[PDB]
Amino acid sequence: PCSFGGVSVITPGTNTSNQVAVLYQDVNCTEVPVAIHADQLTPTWRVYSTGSNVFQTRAGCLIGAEHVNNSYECDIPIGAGICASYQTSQSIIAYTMSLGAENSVAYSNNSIAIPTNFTISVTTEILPVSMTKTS
Amino acid sequence: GKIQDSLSSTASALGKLQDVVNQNAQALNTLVKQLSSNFGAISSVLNDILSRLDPPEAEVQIDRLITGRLQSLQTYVTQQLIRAAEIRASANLAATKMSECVLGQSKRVDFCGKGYHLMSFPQSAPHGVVFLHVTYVPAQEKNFTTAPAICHDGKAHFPREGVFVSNGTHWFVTQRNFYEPQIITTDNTFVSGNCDVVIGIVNNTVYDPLQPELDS
Amino acid sequence: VDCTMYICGDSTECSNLLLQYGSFCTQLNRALTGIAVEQDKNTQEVFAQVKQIYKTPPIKDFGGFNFSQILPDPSKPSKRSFIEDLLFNKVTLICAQKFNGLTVLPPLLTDEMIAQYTSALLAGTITSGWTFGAGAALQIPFAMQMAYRFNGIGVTQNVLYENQKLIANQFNSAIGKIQDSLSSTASALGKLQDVVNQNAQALNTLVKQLSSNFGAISSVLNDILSRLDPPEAEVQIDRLITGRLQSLQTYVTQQLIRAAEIRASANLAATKMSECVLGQSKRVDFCGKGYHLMSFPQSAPHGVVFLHVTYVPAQEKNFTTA
Ligand SMILES: *[C@@H]1O[C@H](CO[C@@H]2O[C@@H](C)[C@@H](O[C@@H]3O[C@H](CO)[C@H](O)[C@H](O)[C@H]3O[C@@H]3O[C@@H](C)[C@@H](O)[C@@H](O)[C@@H]3O)[C@@H](O)[C@@H]2O)[C@@H](O[C@@H]2O[C@H](CO)[C@@H](O[C@@H]3O[C@H](CO)[C@@H](O)[C@H](O)[C@@H]3O)[C@H](O)[C@H]2NC(C)=O)[C@H](O)[C@H]1NC(C)=O
Ligand SMILES: *[C@@H]1O[C@H](CO)[C@@H](O[C@@H]2O[C@H](CO)[C@@H](O[C@@H]3O[C@H](CO[C@H]4O[C@H](CO)[C@@H](O)[C@H](O)[C@@H]4O)[C@@H](O)[C@H](O[C@H]4O[C@H](CO)[C@@H](O)[C@H](O)[C@@H]4O)[C@@H]3O)[C@H](O)[C@H]2NC(C)=O)[C@H](O)[C@H]1NC(C)=O
Ligand SMILES: *[C@@H]1O[C@H](CO)[C@@H](O[C@@H]2O[C@H](CO)[C@@H](O[C@@H]3O[C@H](CO[C@H]4O[C@H](CO)[C@@H](O)[C@H](O)[C@@H]4O)[C@@H](O)[C@H](O[C@H]4O[C@H](CO)[C@@H](O)[C@H](O)[C@@H]4O)[C@@H]3O)[C@H](O)[C@H]2NC(C)=O)[C@H](O)[C@H]1NC(C)=O
Ligand SMILES: *[C@@H]1O[C@H](CO)[C@@H](O[C@@H]2O[C@H](CO)[C@@H](O[C@@H]3O[C@H](CO[C@H]4O[C@H](CO)[C@@H](O)[C@H](O)[C@@H]4O)[C@@H](O)[C@H](O[C@H]4O[C@H](CO)[C@@H](O)[C@H](O)[C@@H]4O)[C@@H]3O)[C@H](O)[C@H]2NC(C)=O)[C@H](O)[C@H]1NC(C)=O
Ligand SMILES: *[C@@H]1O[C@H](CO)[C@@H](O[C@@H]2O[C@H](CO)[C@@H](O[C@@H]3O[C@H](CO)[C@@H](O)[C@H](O)[C@@H]3O)[C@H](O)[C@H]2NC(C)=O)[C@H](O[C@@H]2O[C@@H](C)[C@@H](O)[C@@H](O)[C@@H]2O)[C@H]1NC(C)=O
Ligand SMILES: *[C@@H]1O[C@H](CO)[C@@H](O[C@@H]2O[C@H](CO)[C@@H](O[C@@H]3O[C@H](CO)[C@@H](O)[C@H](O)[C@@H]3O)[C@H](O)[C@H]2NC(C)=O)[C@H](O)[C@H]1NC(C)=O
Ligand SMILES: *[C@@H]1O[C@H](CO)[C@@H](O[C@@H]2O[C@H](CO)[C@@H](O[C@@H]3O[C@H](CO)[C@@H](O)[C@H](O)[C@@H]3O)[C@H](O)[C@H]2NC(C)=O)[C@H](O)[C@H]1NC(C)=O
Ligand SMILES: *[C@@H]1O[C@H](CO)[C@@H](O[C@@H]2O[C@H](CO)[C@@H](O[C@@H]3O[C@H](CO)[C@@H](O)[C@H](O)[C@@H]3O)[C@H](O)[C@H]2NC(C)=O)[C@H](O)[C@H]1NC(C)=O
Ligand SMILES: *[C@@H]1O[C@H](CO)[C@@H](O)[C@H](O)[C@H]1NC(C)=O
Ligand SMILES: *[C@@H]1O[C@H](CO)[C@@H](O)[C@H](O)[C@H]1NC(C)=O
Ligand SMILES: *[C@@H]1O[C@H](CO)[C@@H](O)[C@H](O)[C@H]1NC(C)=O
Repeated sequence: PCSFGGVSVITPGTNTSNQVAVLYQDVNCTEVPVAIHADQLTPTWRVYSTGSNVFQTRAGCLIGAEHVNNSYECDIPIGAGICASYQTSQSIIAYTMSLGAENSVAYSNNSIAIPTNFTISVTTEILPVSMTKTS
Repeated sequence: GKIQDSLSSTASALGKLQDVVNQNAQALNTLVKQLSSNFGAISSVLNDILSRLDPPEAEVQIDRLITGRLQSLQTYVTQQLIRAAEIRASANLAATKMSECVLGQSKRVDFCGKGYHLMSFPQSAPHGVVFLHVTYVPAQEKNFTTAPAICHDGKAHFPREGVFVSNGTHWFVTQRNFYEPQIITTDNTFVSGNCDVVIGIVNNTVYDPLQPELDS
Repeated sequence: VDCTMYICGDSTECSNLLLQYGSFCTQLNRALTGIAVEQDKNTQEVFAQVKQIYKTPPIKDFGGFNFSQILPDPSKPSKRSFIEDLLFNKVTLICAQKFNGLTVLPPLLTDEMIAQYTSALLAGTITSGWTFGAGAALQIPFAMQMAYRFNGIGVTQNVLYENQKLIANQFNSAIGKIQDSLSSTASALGKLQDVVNQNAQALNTLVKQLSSNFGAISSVLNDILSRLDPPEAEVQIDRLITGRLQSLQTYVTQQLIRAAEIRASANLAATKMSECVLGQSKRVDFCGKGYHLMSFPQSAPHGVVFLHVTYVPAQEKNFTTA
């Protein structure tokens, strides 16, 4: 099958900025320029149709996002263990989500950790109970 | 107080109820808007078909419109039934939480909030409930050397309730969830067999509380 | 599923005819997106339950208890335990449906991340018991942790301190037996295989439905267009669109029902993980048969496997009581 696939726009809150990234699902970055025909408004669409900041993910090809070797908590789920955020000059970056912070318990066969204080923690849990009874 | 802020500062705190309302509104809007589709007919207005065309073909036009509208209604009703089943499951979960978390103390882990659950408070909201779970959480932890048992006179002594800890040289017995060291005695410890089988046993002296009274 | 491409194959006339039916394609796309988001959320709740990524000590001396069959094996390219690797191997073409606008989408969390989460949970429970499941992780010897768990089920801790060797030997023997049973039994993972087969069969039926004439002269849009004039091609394409739309609606309804069932199953699995792996549950027959002691989590393709370790009386003697 020639190619085909979906096109998605990754954009943060409009209050933050307006720049966006374009993801073409399950397609190599080589065919992206011809996959959209480049017959659009001269800036913007052509800018997001190609450029230096092009990343090849298992979920597809991403354009308009800067690949960073760092790992942060997932903000915008891209897929295949990869996410995107707006962290920086602020721009759009793509990274691999980190499954929390590393830890190592000092386990020993003759040592036990006992609490010396305490805290009263109050948390909220919201649950729907019903809906509108439309007729 | 923080809870109040947690609702005022965060706009998406009530995301579940708002999402449910938005989904219902979108479904209703799509259902009402579906009436504007021709469904293959010349026009989507019954009056237009009746006036423009004679009964012969108006019959088939109305049949096509009826088929389209009936299909839309069936799809909407199926979606509503699925959503109602999901909401019934959610309501059953909420009722179970109210019965267990609010009307009593639940030993289930992570059920009524995070940590050692203490008490739940219910609050209402548009088509939803909010449980405020107050729980006990350890804050400061200190590590001490510990032993599984203690030998005093050739007999292994195990804590009645708690754990043996050592602040370096001395030895004490303290409750598991709080550091309250106590002098090891026969009242808070019990004997079970000799002290040549337990692995890791540590020698120490068990203070008998009867001796001071006998001496005096 | 691409509703437009699926119903109409690169046919401008077919797309124009379908445009008069309303916005069913948008409804189906929204339903599929919601199903995918629900699957991702279910996976997150089931697995993403611990923040800190705990790691086992370099030296594994737990008083005789052996956890090799459940701990990750760094020797293999994938950091997964022997049981996890066996589960992955024992479960087994979907990409062969990428011909009629049927995308498969990527899972949000890779198998590596799920394995890492399982390993972190195992390390936390082994080195800290249930303390890490309620607050700051507190270290404790495994022997004392098992003594605590025995005390939880109404048995004096002295029994463990007297028969630690026997208990460790029994635990290792049971781990070996369960590993052998999983290896030698191909029906152990019936649920996941059945779910995969159901999904594959549904997709196969959906794609095969495109070959049905649905009362039209032919099942190929191009053939109808070439062999008929617009006046008749219109009705033929309309009938084909109606049939394909009905098939798509049926498939989407079935997918929604399956997604609801899987969401219920995932909620149950998450509850079991919270109440068994992270702590001791007094509920009868919840975390396995017998007096529940503890549980070990493992990851399998689109599923979880709980190894419930429980205490069971073995020998009983008659006595006279008052
Ligand atoms: C526990 O008991 C049950 C119940 O049956 C038993 O039958 C006999 C053995 C009884 O023996 C008494 O034991 C008491 C202490 O445990 C008591 O202190 C006495 O020592 C003894 O009775 C006294 O002494 C004898 C010598 C005599 O003088 C009596 O007059 C005295 O009072 C007692 O344990 C108990 O009732 C066992 O399960 C089975 O229960 C059956 C009845 O429900 C019993 O009868 C039949 O046995 C035939 C044998 O072929 C079976 O085919 C049949 O189905 C039925 O079972 C069984 O004998 C008995 N045992 C078995 C193996 O079926 C149980 O085995 C026993 N032990 C344990 C570990 O539970
Ligand atoms: C591990 O934990 C143990 C137990 O707490 C520590 O050992 C004790 O440490 C405390 C504090 O350092 C000592 O407290 C002392 O008490 C003296 C009076 O106690 C009388 O009885 C003891 C026997 O139990 C006699 O040895 C002693 O001479 C007394 O007759 C005080 O005189 C000491 O100085 C000041 O404190 C007291 C507090 O009331 C004042 O009233 C005094 O007037 C004086 O000004 C001191 O406070 C205690 O004696 C130690 N032993 C015991 C058995 O409790 C270890 O030090 C600790 N180790 C580590 C590494 O942390
Ligand atoms: C905790 O549990 C683990 C796993 O159960 C132990 O690690 C080893 O586990 C295997 C299980 O039998 C054993 O080691 C393996 O033995 C295979 C043959 O069995 C004999 O081999 C040894 C050495 O020749 C004999 O002395 C002994 O009598 C065994 O009966 C070997 O073939 C293995 O080598 C490689 O090939 C096999 C082929 O099937 C693979 O399956 C293996 O994984 C391996 O890649 C292997 O040597 C033995 O019981 C355990 N120890 C060792 C050193 O192998 C841990 O020892 C145990 N305790 C801990 C971890 O503290
Ligand atoms: C509570 O229940 C537990 C078990 O659930 C009991 O512990 C078991 O006791 C039996 C009998 O004492 C053990 O079985 C015996 O083990 C002997 C040790 O052999 C070692 O090597 C073999 C090699 O295969 C291992 O399988 C075995 O586990 C040992 O590591 C064997 O030698 C025995 O076989 C022969 O024994 C005598 C000689 O001593 C012969 O005369 C016999 O004819 C027989 O052929 C026998 O197999 C069993 O291993 C124990 N369990 C465990 C986990 O070790 C407790 O005793 C019981 N407690 C009470 C109070 O009832
Ligand atoms: C009580 O627990 C504390 C920490 O929880 C022990 O101190 C040491 O803290 C370190 C903090 O992470 C532990 O990890 C270390 O991290 C550093 C990097 O920051 C590494 O370089 C190092 O190799 C460790 O991995 C460490 O395990 C922990 N214990 C150590 C270092 O021994 C504390 O230990 C006490 O202090 C140290 C300095 C030694 O003197 C210990 O003998 C001593 O017990 C723990 N104490 C007890 C009694 O358990
Ligand atoms: C266990 O934790 C509690 C708090 O979680 C400790 O009590 C708190 O201790 C802090 C530090 O002393 C107090 O803060 C102080 O407040 C005064 C004003 O009252 C201020 O002048 C100081 O500069 C300092 O900020 C705090 O008020 C107090 N209470 C609370 C509710 O926080 C307690 O001491 C701990 N116990 C042990 C044994 O460590
Ligand atoms: C916890 O782990 C420590 C090690 O991290 C264990 O310490 C070990 O204890 C054994 C038994 O006491 C020592 O065996 C040695 O045997 C020789 C010859 O019989 C004897 O002369 C020594 O005095 C000693 O007993 C072993 O050397 C020792 N290891 C280390 C590194 O010190 C400890 O037993 C474990 N269990 C507990 C409850 O602490
Ligand atoms: C805890 O206390 C007990 C008893 O007070 C200690 O037992 C002692 O163990 C030593 C050997 O480790 C024994 O020494 C040898 O005993 C044998 C058999 O009695 C004897 O034939 C030898 O000539 C030698 O004396 C000792 O007798 C035994 N009892 C006493 C009172 O010392 C135990 O060692 C202590 N544990 C620790 C960790 O210190
Ligand atoms: C963004 O800014 C506008 C106006 O300032 C307003 O909508 C709001 O304050 C901000 N947030 C959103 C979601 O619009
Ligand atoms: C297309 O991308 C895949 C990775 O998904 C890569 O293996 C392959 O070599 C690429 N092909 C071309 C022509 O770039
Ligand atoms: C990331 O690491 C690779 C090595 O695998 C390196 O080639 C690349 O330059 C690094 N990029 C950044 C932004 O650090």
